[PDB]
Amino acid sequence: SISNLSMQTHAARMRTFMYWPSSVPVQPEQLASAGFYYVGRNDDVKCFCCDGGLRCWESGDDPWVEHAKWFPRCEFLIRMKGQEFVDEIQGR
Amino acid sequence: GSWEIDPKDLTFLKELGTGQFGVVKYGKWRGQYDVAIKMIKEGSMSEDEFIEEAKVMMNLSHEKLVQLYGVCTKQRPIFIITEYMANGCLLNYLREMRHRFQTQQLLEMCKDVCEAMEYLESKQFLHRDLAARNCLVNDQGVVKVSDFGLSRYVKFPVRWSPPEVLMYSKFSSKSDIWAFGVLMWEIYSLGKMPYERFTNSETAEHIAQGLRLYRPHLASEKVYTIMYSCWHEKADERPTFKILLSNILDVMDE
Ligand SMILES: [Zn+2]
Repeated sequence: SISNLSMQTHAARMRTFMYWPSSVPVQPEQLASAGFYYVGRNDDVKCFCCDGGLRCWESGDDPWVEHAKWFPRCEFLIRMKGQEFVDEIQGR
Repeated sequence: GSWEIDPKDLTFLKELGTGQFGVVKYGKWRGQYDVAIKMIKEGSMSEDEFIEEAKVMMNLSHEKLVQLYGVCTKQRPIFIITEYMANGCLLNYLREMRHRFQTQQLLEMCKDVCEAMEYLESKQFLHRDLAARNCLVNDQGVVKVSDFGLSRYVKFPVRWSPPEVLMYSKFSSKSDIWAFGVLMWEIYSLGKMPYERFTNSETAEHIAQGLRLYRPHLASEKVYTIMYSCWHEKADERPTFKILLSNILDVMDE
């Protein structure tokens, strides 16, 4: 099932990053491709499928690697990157 | 009644662990609001005492207090639905060095506890047992107070007890002040045990002899004077949470 109805599409997820900080070393295009949308508070991003919240975004981060390390049960994540990837990230 | 909740609307999600009185389970009430479900173990607390415990915790609300959402009495075990605090116990939150806490952040935690304690001070409510063990932290890092009044229901917190509570068992508003002082030490020592080298029996004796907790490496002279003022032998010379918050906010802007 889906957690947030409004953010099902990448185009809709990108619209939240209108007032996203230009300070954070993570590009919104990467986050929106990984099912994330800006909540409105500093660097808080939630998932549309698993409602997975993620903040304190540092440089040299991959929104997909963070999606698997923290939320491996995410139905969208296994659909996009595949279970083989998800198990490899969780395997460490 | 009038505070009773139908468990048909509740949806359980993750067992947070077993603590005092019962097991705590994270759930979602009405499918959208985050709730913490305390499942009171059969016969752990007194049934008659559960009447006064709930009633006093209901008609009490604060920005820095763990809000009680209600009860579920019409089934065994009896449920306590409250405000969900993601990080859980403050003691475990401090003990995890994987946060790399700043002196300004630890002082902000003291502000949060003091703000809540000043509310209980105005309501003439005594915590009777104030420590990191009875404090919870949400996802944002905000520290709130819980398990209040629960000391009179259902080993003893000797290390948080003032001399009058030890020698004569006299509870006052200044007894929680001493407990807050030891809690201020707990935060700056990062979940370290107060009077670790001494047993509970030795702790009671040494407190009466004038021994006070040392300044932790994190706390500055100003902040140590704030927690030391709480440890006055004569309770009459201990400050109030109104005076304590004043000093906390003054040192915050220094
Ligand atoms: Zn997800």
